[PDB]
Amino acid sequence: MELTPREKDKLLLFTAALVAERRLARGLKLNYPESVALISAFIMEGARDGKSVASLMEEGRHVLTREQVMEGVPEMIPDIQVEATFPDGSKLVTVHNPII
Amino acid sequence: MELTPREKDKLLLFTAALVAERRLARGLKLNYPESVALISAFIMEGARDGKSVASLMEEGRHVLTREQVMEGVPEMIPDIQVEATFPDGSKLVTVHNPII
Amino acid sequence: SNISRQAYADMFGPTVGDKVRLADTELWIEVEDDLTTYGEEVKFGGGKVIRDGMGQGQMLAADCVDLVLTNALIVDHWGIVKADIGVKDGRIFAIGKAGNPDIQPNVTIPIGAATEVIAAEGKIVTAGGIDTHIHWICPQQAEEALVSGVTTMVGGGTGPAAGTHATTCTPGPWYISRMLQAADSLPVNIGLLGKGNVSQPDALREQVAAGVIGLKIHEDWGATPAAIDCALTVADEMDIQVALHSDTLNESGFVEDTLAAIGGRTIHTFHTEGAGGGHAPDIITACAHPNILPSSTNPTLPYTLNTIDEHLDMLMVCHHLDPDIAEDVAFAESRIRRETIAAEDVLHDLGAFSLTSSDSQAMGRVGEVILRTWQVAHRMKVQRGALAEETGDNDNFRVKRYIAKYTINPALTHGIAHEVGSIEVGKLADLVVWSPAFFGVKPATVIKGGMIAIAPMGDINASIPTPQPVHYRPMFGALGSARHHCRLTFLSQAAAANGVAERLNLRSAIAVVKGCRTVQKADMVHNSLQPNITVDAQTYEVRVDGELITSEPADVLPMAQRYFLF
Amino acid sequence: SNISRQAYADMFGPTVGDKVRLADTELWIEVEDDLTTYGEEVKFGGGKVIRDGMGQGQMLAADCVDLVLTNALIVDHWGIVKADIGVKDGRIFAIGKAGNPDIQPNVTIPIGAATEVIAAEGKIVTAGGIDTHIHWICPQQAEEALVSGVTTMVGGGTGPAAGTHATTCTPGPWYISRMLQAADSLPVNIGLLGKGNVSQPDALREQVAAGVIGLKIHEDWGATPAAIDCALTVADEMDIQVALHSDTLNESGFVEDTLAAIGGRTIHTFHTEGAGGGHAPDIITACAHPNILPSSTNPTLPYTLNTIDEHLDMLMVCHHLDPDIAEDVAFAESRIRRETIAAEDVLHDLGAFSLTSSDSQAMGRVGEVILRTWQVAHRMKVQRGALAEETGDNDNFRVKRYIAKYTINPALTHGIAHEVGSIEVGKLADLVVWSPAFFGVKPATVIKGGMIAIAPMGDINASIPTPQPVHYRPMFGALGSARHHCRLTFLSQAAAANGVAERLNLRSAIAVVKGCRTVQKADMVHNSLQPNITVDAQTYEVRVDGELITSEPADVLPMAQRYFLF
Amino acid sequence: SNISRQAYADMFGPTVGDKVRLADTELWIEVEDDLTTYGEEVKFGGGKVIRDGMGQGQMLAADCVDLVLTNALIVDHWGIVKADIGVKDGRIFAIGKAGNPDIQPNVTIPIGAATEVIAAEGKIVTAGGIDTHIHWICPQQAEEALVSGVTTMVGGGTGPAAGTHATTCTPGPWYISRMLQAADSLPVNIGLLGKGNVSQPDALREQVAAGVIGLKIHEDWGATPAAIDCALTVADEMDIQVALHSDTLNESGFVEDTLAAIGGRTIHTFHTEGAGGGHAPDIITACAHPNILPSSTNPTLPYTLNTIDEHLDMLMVCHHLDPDIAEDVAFAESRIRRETIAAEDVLHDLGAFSLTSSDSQAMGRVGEVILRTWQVAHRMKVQRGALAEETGDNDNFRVKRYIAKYTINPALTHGIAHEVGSIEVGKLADLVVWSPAFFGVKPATVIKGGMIAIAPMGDINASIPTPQPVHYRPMFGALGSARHHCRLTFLSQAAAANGVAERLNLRSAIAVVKGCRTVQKADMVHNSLQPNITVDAQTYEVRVDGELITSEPADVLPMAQRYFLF
Amino acid sequence: MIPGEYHVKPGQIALNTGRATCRVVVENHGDRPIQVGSHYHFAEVNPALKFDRQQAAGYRLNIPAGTAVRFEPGQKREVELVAFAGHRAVFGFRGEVMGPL
Ligand code: NI
Ligand code: NI
Ligand code: NI
Ligand code: NI
Ligand code: NI
Ligand code: NI
Repeated sequence: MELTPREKDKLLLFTAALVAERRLARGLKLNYPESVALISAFIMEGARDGKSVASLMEEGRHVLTREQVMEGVPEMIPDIQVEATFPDGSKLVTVHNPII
Repeated sequence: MELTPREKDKLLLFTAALVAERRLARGLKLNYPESVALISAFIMEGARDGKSVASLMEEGRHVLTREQVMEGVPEMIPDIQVEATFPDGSKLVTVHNPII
Repeated sequence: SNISRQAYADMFGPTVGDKVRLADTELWIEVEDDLTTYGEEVKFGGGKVIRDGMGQGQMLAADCVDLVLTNALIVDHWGIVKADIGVKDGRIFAIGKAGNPDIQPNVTIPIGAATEVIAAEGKIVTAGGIDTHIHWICPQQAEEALVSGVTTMVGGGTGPAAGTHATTCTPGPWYISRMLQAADSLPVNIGLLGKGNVSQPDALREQVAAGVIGLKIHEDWGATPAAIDCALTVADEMDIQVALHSDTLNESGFVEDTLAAIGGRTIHTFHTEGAGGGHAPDIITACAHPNILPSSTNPTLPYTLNTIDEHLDMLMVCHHLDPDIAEDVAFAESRIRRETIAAEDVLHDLGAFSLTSSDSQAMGRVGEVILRTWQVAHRMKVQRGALAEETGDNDNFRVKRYIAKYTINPALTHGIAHEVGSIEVGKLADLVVWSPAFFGVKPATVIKGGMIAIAPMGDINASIPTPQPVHYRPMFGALGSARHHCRLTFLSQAAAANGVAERLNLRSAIAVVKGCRTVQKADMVHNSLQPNITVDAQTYEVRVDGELITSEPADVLPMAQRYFLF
Repeated sequence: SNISRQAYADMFGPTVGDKVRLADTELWIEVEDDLTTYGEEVKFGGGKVIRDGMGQGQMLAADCVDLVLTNALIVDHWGIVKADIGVKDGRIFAIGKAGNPDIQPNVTIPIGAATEVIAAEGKIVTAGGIDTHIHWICPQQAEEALVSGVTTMVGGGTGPAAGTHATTCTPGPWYISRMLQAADSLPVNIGLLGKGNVSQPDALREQVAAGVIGLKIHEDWGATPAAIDCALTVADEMDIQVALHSDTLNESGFVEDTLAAIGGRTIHTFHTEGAGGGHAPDIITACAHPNILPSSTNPTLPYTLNTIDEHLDMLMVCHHLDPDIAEDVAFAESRIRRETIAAEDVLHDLGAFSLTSSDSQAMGRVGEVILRTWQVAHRMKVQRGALAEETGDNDNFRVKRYIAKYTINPALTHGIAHEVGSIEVGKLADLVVWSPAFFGVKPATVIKGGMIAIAPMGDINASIPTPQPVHYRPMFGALGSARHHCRLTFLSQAAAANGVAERLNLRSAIAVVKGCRTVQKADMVHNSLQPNITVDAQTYEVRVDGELITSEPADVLPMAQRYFLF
Repeated sequence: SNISRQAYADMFGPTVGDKVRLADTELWIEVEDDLTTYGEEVKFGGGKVIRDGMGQGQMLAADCVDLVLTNALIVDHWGIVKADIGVKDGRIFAIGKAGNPDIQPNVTIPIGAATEVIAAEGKIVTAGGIDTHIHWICPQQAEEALVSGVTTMVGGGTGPAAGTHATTCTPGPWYISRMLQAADSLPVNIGLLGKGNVSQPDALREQVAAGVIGLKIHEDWGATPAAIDCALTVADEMDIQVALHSDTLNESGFVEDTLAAIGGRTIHTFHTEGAGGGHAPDIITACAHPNILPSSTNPTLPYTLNTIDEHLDMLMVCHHLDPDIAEDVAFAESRIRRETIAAEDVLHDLGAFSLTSSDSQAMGRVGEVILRTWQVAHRMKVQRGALAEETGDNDNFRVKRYIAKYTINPALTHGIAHEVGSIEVGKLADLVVWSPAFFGVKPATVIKGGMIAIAPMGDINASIPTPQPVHYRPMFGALGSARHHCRLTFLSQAAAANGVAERLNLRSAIAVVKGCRTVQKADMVHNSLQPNITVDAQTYEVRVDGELITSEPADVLPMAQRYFLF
Repeated sequence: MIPGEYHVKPGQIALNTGRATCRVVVENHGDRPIQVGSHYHFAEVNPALKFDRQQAAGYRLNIPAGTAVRFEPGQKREVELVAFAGHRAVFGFRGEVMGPL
């Protein structure tokens, strides 16, 4: 595989997201770290699929709503950022006010 | 996310448990590390749900039976301990003789 | 010109009169003072103020600070104020108004070409915490503690050995020398405690001369009146502190006998409530004395729904007790008492207990000293309302009283307050930057000796430091020689004189302890109450002046599930 | 006897006339020369050639090389040739024919008992990359850069502090000393840049005397004509380089005023295209001058479909800009221009831009300097065809022109080319081994100072080093004292003379910079074009000799999704 | 009073006559002796024995031990006994009865204030393993080996280079010096092997004078009679050991020619069975000679169902062989023989093969030397029953014979037995603590030089060290200067005299090898059989005294799937 | 409940009080935008900005610290200046004073 440090680091994000994903499935209101990991992982898969940066900046605001997260959580996340390999290389996706 | 060292450490427990979980699903008799990881992960999710320490100390003894693990495994685990964030902070759950 | 207060806060952080909520608790602080000159605040960035000829001067390095923390909201035992902080030579230079004297008024902290900038507008800055109850079971504890905001760790141990699992003792010259050398590798200030349980003074003197800054008296090694007296005699002659974990079994006598053996000499009582150890069931009465500096370990802070259930088994493992041996289990219900556990929280709120500590991996959580201290303050506000000392509609006084518990008081108790423990000029620059929403839980920046040692860090390959995953990673202040230069290894005056540092070839900066015998309960900042406290031998009820002291167990706590992944 | 060319390539790697595809790009290199004697190639293994009396001689250590890279395909600015590489005393000894002179002909690189062997048949070997635009935000960047094939890192910073987030500056004597000490812990050659924004010369001289090898002029600290002139005056007297990030706001003047302040003195212009900073919208015109050494930062290389969308927000975070403050956002569309972004790619292809760099975690990707440089070459071949300089049906010239951008040119620009930057005898042995299918993306071996410092490594407990999981892990060259011996810390001539190394007790090898004032655009290998370039103030169109310079955005790029897990 | 044997075992561990099962194997040990005085056992904990005036004395540090391992069940080549172990100055002080002479009888190991305690009741304690066949392919191997219970690693290499992938050689003065420096960073005792393949003596002498403690003769570098004779001549004059991997191809002669070249001089034969290398198909006959110290590498131990299938490909990768080149593959079935693989297991059981080793990442598993040795003992008990030397109904003798294979015999073979290799007074305190259920698989504690270097460790933030996840983490003995003080770098007598340690500025303790030429087969503890062994040239059948030697392949093995996650 | 929320009291802050100020009409005669910072010595701004440089001597923009005023090409506007304090020594910018005043 020849995994570089950055690829191994992202495995940590992916795994953190598996945790949140299961908790949401049980119907729990997600906390701060769970919310960030869940939305971040979503974006990385979007880049893998070949979606554009512009599309993801929008789609990322519709992953979790205010009623699926704990109180105060939406305000603790004014934005979310993550980079991934798009067909045209690494790019940064910034999602402003992801939880509404 | 601002993951502290202890949160990242627990991701190792979670992942170890995903391994055991799949093997049990295939119908294999779990070994020592698989058993510990499976029961430990169960307890952490219990705390996430808001279950009390007292409840988990009991429920943890009904995750795996003597017929779902390899010979000698129950005797290699006189108890299992794990801490997690309950609604009232970190607490220690000790499950005595988890496998019967 | 003019600017609205709201827009002003969004730009430079809150000012006089503005209140800020501490994390998700019910504690609110209010800015008591602002040292700036409105319209002359220094701000860094493109087209901002800190630029040549403007907010940055023409002075040489010797005439300006190395690091400036701009627009910081300081929360310390002495005040909650807005100001710039200047750091020079690894020490706190000034708390005032930074800028360029050439064009700006009231500049007390000069910024020049040699000045680095940390933007603290909107953040709370505090001194680094000090945990004086560390069991050196593993080296990984230092990183865990540093990430939580604790910059100094005092304790004893040699690693995962039975003696260390149970007690804070680094036994003898060889192990002390070995741990002093190992300490250079750790990113926190460190001081070791030796085994004080012996009735032959020379065996203690050797340990002090070898480098320990204190002696731990522990019942597992025999906390007898003879051993106690011996340790205190040597402590009195070498100016080191004694930490006590008394005779729970009442084998050599009761609490009054131990107190008698102490004989009015200065001593730090560990986990004074008793669950962590001490005369059953009344070791808590020790906080009534003037020569006793009392502290709590963290698993009992604060009293919650799961506290009791959890403790019964934790006790066994720590002290190598046998659940089958009746005598080893009978003293469980004698050591774990709902009555004293509930009272402890109140005694902290009143200032009867002056310190908080961990008791790392031996009935304590190394990364939760700061976190739990604030949870107690929250629960006490909720249950008891404002303190008699409060002024105004804020919790400022309660905040100063509690922050002192893990900062200045531990420093005073162990004779290291001349070096660390608070944000005062001349002290080592061990600072912690917090975003208000994560105060006491997850730090934005941890500064050691003037260099950032650890901080949350995003994707290393990213175009900015903010992309996920963001988790705590070691910085330059935690690297090799830069680390040595930014940390302190505390030595006893005798060890320092004997040339221990040169002989062991220690690489870090050296500090010496002093003033351990002269400190008393009255010297503990905002926590000097000596209550007329009693414990009922049968019911275990705690009473102060005859009134019952108690509290209710929390079902949910702030700084808990909203912040942690597990 | 005789052997077919195909079987020969499978055994010893390609030879004269054979072509090789670079990763999954459209670039093809062709072996220009082969220094071997057919039938006398050295090969290692059981029953192979390198054995006592055969391909290995009887000479003493002083008479043979320490390490030999057999059958390597060298790709350097001077040629693409097949040869053995000899390494002795941590430096490149010879490029020739290895073996035993006792029984083999034309041996120039003697192999003896003291000779280690690295089999490079079928691999491409290049010099280690050099990134001269590093923001020391975190120490983890060094590992990331090393894994990508970059062995020297020049920049400034003190860690995750606002000043460093925005600028490549290690402010003052104290922070410089601290970073010089921290550098010993990192597995890459390092040189620091100080803060050059001051109008008082002595404040700069102190920094140079403290150890920096250059001064960074940054608009965030005030890039005024006064500051610029001051930094260049000191640069001229101390033989250090100046790196510029000009006044984007046109606050003190336009690009022509900055150019005037420079006054024909040597200077390295960072991110000359402008998106990363510089006079809006024409800082790009700087590449027309003889005293200007121009470089690009990587997020704009090459122009793709998502480039623009991505940049708007990245700008804000790096420079501490406010998206609510109109003035802080109005200069976004002034800084991010499709027109200049598209032109940059072409200017690189023509040799007008001579260097590529990262701008690590401050609008740049530390592990993508090499990767993106090749992506630009690919896209330019695809869009513009062969260069006027090409000979034969290969892209050999375009390959030499682009490899020089992150190897020799950065070395020449910062006065360290006497030590590193290319595979030439006498230079430090910083080499990178690549399998052709992973060229520019994931290295097979990274050699520092003659020792492997990092490489892909499989299961540690496996019976061979190849079983999964295979990921990059630190090797012996990255360990303690072996590391010190295999890395260089570059000092300014003044610091070296002042005994800075001895005073700070630096453990690594020391190298001194020289020749920073004498280098000019004409000295940049294969990249010396000084075009008559103009930028339309309104439309932002870039024109050279009146002709419009532009390119099309890529939808898909090689060295991307086929190689990365995320 | 009186106590039942069962309750006694649960409290202090088993005593004389009690048997204990080794992990999940069929091997049972029986306590041969107990050095305690019943009722006077020392136990640590609250209210236990080791307390001031009781089990702890009043003596000074010089008069008591630094560390005591209480109630340990020692398993060593000399006996399986119950006793306390005293450790002082990093070395084994005594094996006896610990306590306080003031009130207890028969105390030989005094406990004082300066004494740390490790509770070993119920645990098995052994010397640290010694692997003399390490290929330094990556530094990560040291941690892997340490976790398995191996505390000394002897071998050669420079990292992931072809020469090291294939052979245990650190070629020449420069690489030797570099590896000696890198060794200070590793938590295990280390000794290097140089490349012994040369016919010019001075080329070897330089390497020995540079620091190697042995010379590796490997066929990949040419294992000719000339090279062999040269290496042995120098070995004889410098008192260093020679490790041989003979001519598999029979290119220079057959096994009898190699044996002739050796000429009765002392030599260690690596992987004597042959699969790992050596004259095909009879290198195994070497174990019949008095000057030959034979060892096995681990992938062939023990013979199982998947052994053969697995080997065919493993061979190729290690030695850089081509699966397409007929000659490179034809010698696969010549090197991998079911016949010799099966015989090896029996020869170990009989004491004809005296050592076990890994052959790390070059046809061997670094973390499985101890594990596989016990698997062979198990399989041999199962197939052959009790050894002729057994007494009583236990496997005590078979246990002493096998433990000697990876402890004392390797130490004797390489001239380091004066420092390590067994639990005897005066030897370095490299000890390993095992819980009986995990014996040979996962250690409870690994002690290096008197300090715990690695151990399983639970949640760092937990209230006790036991909560999950529990995995191996580095301890204080593996940290910086404490590490240097607790490890040894073995040097040749010449290197030591030449001041190599001072010149390279090595920080760890130095030990010198001696007695490498004088050891012979008869000196190998419990493994001195010199059988009249023959190998049929055609059938490959192994015969001793004409009788066929063979065994059956295991389908399932203990110490396998019950303990590992993957 | 919002973790770390502020409770800013309502009102306004008066900036740079008690200091001399003056208004100046400024026009951008250049063909590229010019943005000026709060603490920059106005008399030494980009030469393309036309105004009474003599009046703006020792003055800076009377705007909140860290903000700026942008001038698009051809833009004309009146700005308010506030006098430098401290030692009133100007060093840097375009190097026109390099000393007191
Ligand atoms: Ni205690
Ligand atoms: Ni404790
Ligand atoms: Ni820039
Ligand atoms: Ni930059
Ligand atoms: Ni071999
Ligand atoms: Ni080998």
